[PDB]
Amino acid sequence: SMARPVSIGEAVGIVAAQSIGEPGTQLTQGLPRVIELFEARRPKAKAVISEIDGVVRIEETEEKLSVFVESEGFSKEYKLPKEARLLVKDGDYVEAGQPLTRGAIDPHQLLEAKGPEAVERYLVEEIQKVYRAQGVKLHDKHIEIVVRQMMKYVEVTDPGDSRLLEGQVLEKWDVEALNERLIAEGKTPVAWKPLLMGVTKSALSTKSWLSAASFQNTTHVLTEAAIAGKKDELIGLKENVILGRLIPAGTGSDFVRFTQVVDQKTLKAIEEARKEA
Amino acid sequence: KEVRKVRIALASPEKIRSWSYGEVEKPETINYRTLKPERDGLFDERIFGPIKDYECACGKYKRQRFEGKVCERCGVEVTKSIVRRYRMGHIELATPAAHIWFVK
Amino acid sequence: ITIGIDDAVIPEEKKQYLEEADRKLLQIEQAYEMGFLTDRERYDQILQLWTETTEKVTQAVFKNFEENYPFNPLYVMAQSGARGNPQQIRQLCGLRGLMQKPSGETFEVPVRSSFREGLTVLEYFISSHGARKGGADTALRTADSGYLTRKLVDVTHE
Amino acid sequence: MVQVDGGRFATSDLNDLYRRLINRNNRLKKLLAQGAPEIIIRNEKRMLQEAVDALLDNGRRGAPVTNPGSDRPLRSLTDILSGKQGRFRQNLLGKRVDYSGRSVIVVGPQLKLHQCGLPKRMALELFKPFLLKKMEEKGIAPNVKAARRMLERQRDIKDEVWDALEEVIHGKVVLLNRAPTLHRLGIQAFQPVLVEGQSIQLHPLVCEAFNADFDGDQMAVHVPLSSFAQAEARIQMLSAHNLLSPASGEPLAKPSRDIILGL
Amino acid sequence: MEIKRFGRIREVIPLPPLTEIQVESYRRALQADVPPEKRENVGIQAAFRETFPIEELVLDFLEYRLGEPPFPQDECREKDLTYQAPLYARLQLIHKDTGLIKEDEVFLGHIPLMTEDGSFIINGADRVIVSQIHRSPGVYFTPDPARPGRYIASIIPLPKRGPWIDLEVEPNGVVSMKVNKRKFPLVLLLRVLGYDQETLARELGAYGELVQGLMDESVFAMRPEEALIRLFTLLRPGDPPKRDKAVAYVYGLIADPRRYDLGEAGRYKAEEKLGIRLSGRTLARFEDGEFKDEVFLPTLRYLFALTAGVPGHEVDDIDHLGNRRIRTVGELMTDQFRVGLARLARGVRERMLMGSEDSLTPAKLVNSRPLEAAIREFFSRSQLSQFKDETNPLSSLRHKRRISALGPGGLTRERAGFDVRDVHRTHYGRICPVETPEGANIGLITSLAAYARVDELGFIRTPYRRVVGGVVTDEVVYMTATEEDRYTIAQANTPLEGNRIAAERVVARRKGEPVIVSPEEVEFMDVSPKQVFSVNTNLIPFLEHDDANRALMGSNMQTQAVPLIRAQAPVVMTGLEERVVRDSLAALYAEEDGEVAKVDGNRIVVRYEDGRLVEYPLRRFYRSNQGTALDQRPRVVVGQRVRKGDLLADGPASENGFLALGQNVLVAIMPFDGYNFEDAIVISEELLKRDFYTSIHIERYEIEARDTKLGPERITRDIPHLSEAALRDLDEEGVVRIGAEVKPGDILVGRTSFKGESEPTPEERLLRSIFGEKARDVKDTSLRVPPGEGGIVVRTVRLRRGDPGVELKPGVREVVRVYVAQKRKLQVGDKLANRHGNKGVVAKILPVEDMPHLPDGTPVDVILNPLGVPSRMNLGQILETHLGLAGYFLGQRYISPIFDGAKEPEIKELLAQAFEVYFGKRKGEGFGVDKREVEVLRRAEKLGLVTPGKTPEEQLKELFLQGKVVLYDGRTGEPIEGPIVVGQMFIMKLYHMVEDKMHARSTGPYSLITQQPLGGKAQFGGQRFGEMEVWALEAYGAAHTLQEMLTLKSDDIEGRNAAYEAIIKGEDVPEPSVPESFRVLVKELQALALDVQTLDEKDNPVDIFEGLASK
Amino acid sequence: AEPGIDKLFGMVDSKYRLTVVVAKRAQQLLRHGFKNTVLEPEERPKMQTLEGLFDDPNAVTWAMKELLTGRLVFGENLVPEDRLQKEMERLYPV
Ligand SMILES: [Mg+2]
Ligand SMILES: [Zn+2]
Repeated sequence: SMARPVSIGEAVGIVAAQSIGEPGTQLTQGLPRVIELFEARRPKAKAVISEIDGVVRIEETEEKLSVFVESEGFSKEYKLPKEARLLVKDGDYVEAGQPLTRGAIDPHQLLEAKGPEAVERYLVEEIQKVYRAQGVKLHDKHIEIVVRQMMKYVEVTDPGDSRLLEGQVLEKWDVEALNERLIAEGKTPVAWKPLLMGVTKSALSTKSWLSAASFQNTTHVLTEAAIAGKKDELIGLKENVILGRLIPAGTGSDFVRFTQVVDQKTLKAIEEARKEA
Repeated sequence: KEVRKVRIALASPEKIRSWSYGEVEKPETINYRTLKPERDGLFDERIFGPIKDYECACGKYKRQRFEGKVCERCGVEVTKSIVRRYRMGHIELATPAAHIWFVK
Repeated sequence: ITIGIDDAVIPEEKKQYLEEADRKLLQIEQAYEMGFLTDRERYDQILQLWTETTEKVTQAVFKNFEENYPFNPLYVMAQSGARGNPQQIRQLCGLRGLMQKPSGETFEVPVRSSFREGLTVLEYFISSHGARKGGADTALRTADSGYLTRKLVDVTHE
Repeated sequence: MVQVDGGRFATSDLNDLYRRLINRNNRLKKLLAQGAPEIIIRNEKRMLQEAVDALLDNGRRGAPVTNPGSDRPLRSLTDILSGKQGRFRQNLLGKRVDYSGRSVIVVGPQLKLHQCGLPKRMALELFKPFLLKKMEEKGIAPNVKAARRMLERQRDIKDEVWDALEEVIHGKVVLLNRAPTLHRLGIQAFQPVLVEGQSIQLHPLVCEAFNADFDGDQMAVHVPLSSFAQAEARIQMLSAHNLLSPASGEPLAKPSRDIILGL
Repeated sequence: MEIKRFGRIREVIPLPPLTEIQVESYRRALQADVPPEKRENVGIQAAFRETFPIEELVLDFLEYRLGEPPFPQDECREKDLTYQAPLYARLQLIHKDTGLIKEDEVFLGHIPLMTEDGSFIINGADRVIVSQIHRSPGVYFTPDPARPGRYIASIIPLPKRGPWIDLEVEPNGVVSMKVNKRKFPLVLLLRVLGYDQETLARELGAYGELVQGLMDESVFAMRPEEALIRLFTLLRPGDPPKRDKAVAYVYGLIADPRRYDLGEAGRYKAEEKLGIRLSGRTLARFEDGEFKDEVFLPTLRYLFALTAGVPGHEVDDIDHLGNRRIRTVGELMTDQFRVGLARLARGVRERMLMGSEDSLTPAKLVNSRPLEAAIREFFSRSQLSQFKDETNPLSSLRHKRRISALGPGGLTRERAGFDVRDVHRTHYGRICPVETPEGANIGLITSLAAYARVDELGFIRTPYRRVVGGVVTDEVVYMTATEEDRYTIAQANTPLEGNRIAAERVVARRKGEPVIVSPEEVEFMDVSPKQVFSVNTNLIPFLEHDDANRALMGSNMQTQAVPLIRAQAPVVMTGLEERVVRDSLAALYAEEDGEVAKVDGNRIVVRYEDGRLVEYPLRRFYRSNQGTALDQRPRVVVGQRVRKGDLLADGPASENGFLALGQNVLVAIMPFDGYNFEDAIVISEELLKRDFYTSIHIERYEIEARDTKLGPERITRDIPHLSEAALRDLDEEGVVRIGAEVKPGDILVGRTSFKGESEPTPEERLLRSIFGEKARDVKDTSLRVPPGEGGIVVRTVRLRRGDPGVELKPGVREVVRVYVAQKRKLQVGDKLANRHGNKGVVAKILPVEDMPHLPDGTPVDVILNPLGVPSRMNLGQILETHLGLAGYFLGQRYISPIFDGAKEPEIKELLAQAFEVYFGKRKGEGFGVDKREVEVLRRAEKLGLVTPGKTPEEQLKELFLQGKVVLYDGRTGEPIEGPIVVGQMFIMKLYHMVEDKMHARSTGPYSLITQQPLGGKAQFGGQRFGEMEVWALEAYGAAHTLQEMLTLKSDDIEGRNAAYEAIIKGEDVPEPSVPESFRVLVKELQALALDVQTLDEKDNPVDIFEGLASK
Repeated sequence: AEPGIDKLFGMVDSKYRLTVVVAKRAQQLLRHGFKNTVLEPEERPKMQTLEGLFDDPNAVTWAMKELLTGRLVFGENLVPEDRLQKEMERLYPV
């Protein structure tokens, strides 16, 4: 909206959510498919992709369609029903992540196969496919923002030398900071696994107890407020609104919250009165 | 100054009594005939301060000239009445009870 | 810029295209009489035929407007992009096309007329289905859209 | 617990909860003071835990206790905090507001882009305190009270008060708004110009940005108060400085139906 | 004047009584006329038959009778009561043993009575009941969703008369009964109803694949009563399974006609479906203690025959109109009455077990409270009991003929799908496909079609002519959808040569499908195209050139019209504009022939041919439900004969028996200086000069005076600190005198209130003691005008406690109600429409000389944007405009019926004659062509509009036949650069205006609870501020605006007080420190035994209260 | 549009810094009632009435004009604000 490098301290995420949800009132697969891709749940036409590279060796019995992805030493076999409209042929060497039949992809399979990055690229591609199919122009930037927010949470596989526990969930930043401190503390770093979770769960599992307390399931998350014994940091916006505080954005950003102004002449007089002492 | 972090934690009965200006005893809020808040009740002004500014309920001072001194003839001191907003009492139980949230 | 009823000009190729559609429908039913095809593919070919003739008469309307009346206000509104799609201009001059059932299956008989030539009662009773569907879809759509925006801004709020 | 005009007391149920707790508590103090048989001691402690439960949350265990002669349950502390009408959700997200107004809209073609029309009644009823201060700052009324009770009568509206009103709005800015606001252009800033009638005039080139048309759509109008809020409005939220979509960067103040038609 | 007609279709039947559904249903439900021995088993009579006797010493029922209202209808609505009659019942408490027959005539409360027109008067409010559609009872078959080759057999009784019945196929081959969300076998019930392996294999042996799958002999081991104990353990686990308890229980659920009933219509549908004939309307027959057969084995055979693919066995669509039935008002009050009777039945069953068994009058055996409370609750707070709308006569008519699916026993807004909103294949001629509200209520709320009648069974019947050979008859039979489903009905537009059909290959619906048929197989024919749509939709002329969307909006918008004080009938009508005025029960018509005797503005005396001298009073200046003037202007003069049915007096929104909603205004279609942009409409000052679009609205106010324990309230001419200069309009008792105008805030009723005891501020008390205005024992409770309103007081009403037939809530001494009217003209910012849905708000009134004008100097009055047309596909307004042009230049009105009306060449003929009578006339005074029209003519022939080479006169003729004439802008004199279309159009004025919309607030009152500013535009407050607006503000990041929005302009106290103080001090408003919401949240959290530690960045515990209320 | 707004964006790198600059400057000019300006009489924001021409009462116009001149040094931590306030009150009282 200004055709220029963005000013420091602007709140991207609210603009992002508004720009995403604005033309959703002009959608007739449509809005449930959009919700599905935001929920990352179990799809309907659950296609099967490759997981280990190798050639495709189809096997067509009249009642069963099987396929064999065949590496130098790994023949992984998949068994498909007859209605599965394929994407490949026999004698085709395909990559992991690449799908075999038509239909959408569950994202957890792609998380297993190709890590988080192709997951993010696939989600961006799907949402842009829907929105360009309906004829609505939208920069991918906001979708990138929210999907980066979606992949934030990580799982503690094994704690190692840490104070924390296994199977524990946290932010990627915290495990990264504590791991680089651990290798700066002579102790072993923690092993963490990247963990895709749904959008409502992504808002649910946050550390800022005020925002999630106010948010929803307010009874038991208020019992979580009773649980807490923690401190808050007032990083987001919702907590500053609910406490009525000056929000930390725009004019309220701490980069510009204390910018002095003065004239020339009386500034010079004050500085001269300073330097004479 | 200014606030930067907010820490939520448990309670403790000593700090409960630290916040409590006193004790509440009567099951009456205010009157119905006279509409007066009764003494040592829920709306008792000698706990939670007066309703109007710089006045005691006996009538010793009606002016800004004094501040904070407790007029003994009613029990309310001389102040701004908005300390009604920020003031708690307590009730000492005869037997301890469970904050039911940790139960429920 | 005014609108007259004579501005909705009907090109004469409409009925000739309809004659070709009539004799092709005749031939399709004749091939069904010998059992030379199923009724399924008959339905499919009929949908195909009506769709192709619909596109043809839309092209005929637009080249007629560009030929004879370039300052006709309806075609001016169309090319300017201020108001109007080509399909609305076809419904005002050519034929409405085909509508479908509440099951979504398309009727095997199209609306032969525009709005300018009037409609038979049955055609109005047909097109009411799609009109009701569109209104119901919008009235369903609004609140769920606001709901989506709510969840999104709740998760990205920082 | 306050007195309504009908004699009733608009009363929080917490007062009733505190009363029942104080009653049962001092009763059991008196009961232990004498050395009662233990059965009623156990029953009274049972009622004590029940009462303090109801105070913390009427509506967890068993029947949520009501008043005698009422089916409706009470409102506990959890009912105060949580819920759609609680503190956390409600009392900071979604409220009412002073210094506001509501009307219907109508096109005004002759305006510039950063202007909007205000009915004289509405601008009178909105900028009242500034008008009071300026009327005292002129020789029209000595204090605020004379100016107040001389604006009390609509016969007294001379022409000088209109001159003061058009003085005090010089460079002031108001906010236009239409429910429901999808994106951030749903609220705009505008400089006001006084007009006649009982309707808010509007520039054409912004109505499609509002996704608003003149089929009878209503409108809300607010006014910032602090000079900080004035600058916050006049730099960012002014319509003349907002031309491109934050969505994808296209001119939302593009021309429209009749304009494109004429060109 | 000339009233031309059109159309080539002559109908054979007229329209029925339009409101006959409501009044006919209730009049059937009452039977208040008939002697009691002929009261058939229906409604109140049927309910009294079924719920009696009481069985516990036995009391049974003889008959009932209806009393009389103590007050007439206008008196009842004056005193704000319920128009009702008491109901009395002749009763015989008969002990079987001692033969004591205590006979009495008990009193059983009141029953609300219908008005003449079909409304109800409840507490003075005008209400109405809307019919409720639902699924019909009986038996149905649906495809099983889980097992695709299988089906589910459903049996559904009357609503609230027991649960449904699900016959299901288990995965093995046995079939099972699912009742009360529970599965259990079916051979169990066969054994209970006496069906061994013998009978099952003997009759159902054709398909043993599920009958031997059904076979099991362990149930044939146990007898029906042991099977009954077994199923009592099954369906009621954790219960003592006595045989007597089991017999009584499953009799009460299966063979009880008192708590269970299959629908009589559902019984008829089952009898038609299975071909069998039922004895009763229950599931079993309680005989010999056991039960005997009703309909178990034909349904099982149908289920297996459909399972085996036998022809003549078909699943049934639940949304098909042969399977859904309507419930009128009479069924609803019958069922509510049945609920109240069952309540009093169990009440007296309680009461029968107490008391001395001899000294019992039956009057002292029954209460009347629960039944009267049931009926009163149903008429007051139920969902179907709508507050009846009376904006115009047509709106009341449409609200009378509404049809819902919502309410009790229906559907909720969450669980609403799409097919419930969809138009079925068989709505043709039974439900209007286009008349419905939009929004969330779309597809559910609707109205009846025009020629549609309802049977006693609840099925919509529809008229059709028979066709015999190639001859259509003149009789006509009503049918349902089911009887329509076995024929081939041609359309009504098909040409006829006498009764011989003129066409060759007809279009027809076979099973609702379009098909080209020979004339021989035509069995039936539609009556008229008017049988398709509703009465609102049948008003819109040229419906065959408008999209369904704008037709929907126009058909709904006609209800929101407002009656005008100089109203007009439209110049283009559809013929139906008199039957609606006749059956609306608004205007006044002559019953008998005779002569007009006395004409006055309040009453009409007529000498009849009988010689009975009859005077009708005239309801004059009547306030509507929504503040609309209603009156009956007279229409005749003394010394003038009448006929049976002539118009005597003009009702509201009517003219000479024709419907009159808007005005016929000249209008051209062109964009004008941006004022037409996005649907805004421009007018001239000529309309306001000749009082066009002017309305009258009566606003009613109210004030109660009651008894206060702090000293009761009194109403007088004196209140603390009132100048008499602000009081010169009251009477001596206190109310204003009739005739005075009033501005906002001025006193209507001066009411005292005896003061309590509290504290005023010392400075203003010092002001009162220094100025010279002391206080009294009382304080003010005066009724003043809410702001923005105002006008003339017309009528006052002063009720009191101590008057005959006044019934008030306790405490009230007296109440005052004041009627204030105002005459609203047309200003900027009001909302107009015409019949094709092209609506919009008016934008800019202009002086008349700016407006364009015809060559004769006649100016146009309304301007319309053209660009709202082609994205809407509503072309009918253009044909309306052409016809209105012809009718303007010839002075004549026209009738074009729906789908059979004036096409193009007839309009071309009429425009040719109109061009003659215009241009030859203006030529007749020696005024030829102008230069300006010559220039625009040759510019027009550069656009292919007229063929060139002609004289200007013939080209002008061609343009007039096109419906475009030249024009001259009044602002600048030169012609417009193209020919413009222009003609007359019928244009209404909508109900809502800015007066109950526009309000604004600086400061003022606050919440007595939450310290917020007030809410609602009636109560002076400010706007709702939704959270999406907060999101927009954060997207701009204007932070201080948000913080001052959350406290300073809202429920903060000290901040807003300091802000107002600084503004009247004239500086910048400062910034608050600790948040008010922050502080109260901290104290709420500390109330929850939870310490909250407000920190700085360096863990120093910062106080936010400054030690104010902390030790 | 406010005049020179593109050149005003040319001055400060961040628009929010510009906003808080003009807000604080307007607050100063209101608290010392326009006698502590940097402008000239011809640089004063005029306002045309039926009586004539007068100085504008809206401080924000003055602040934008002053920032368009270039006599206002701004930034962060040029001086502690308290001594600025004391010597501003001392040099420029009411
Ligand atoms: Mg609208
Ligand atoms: Zn007291």
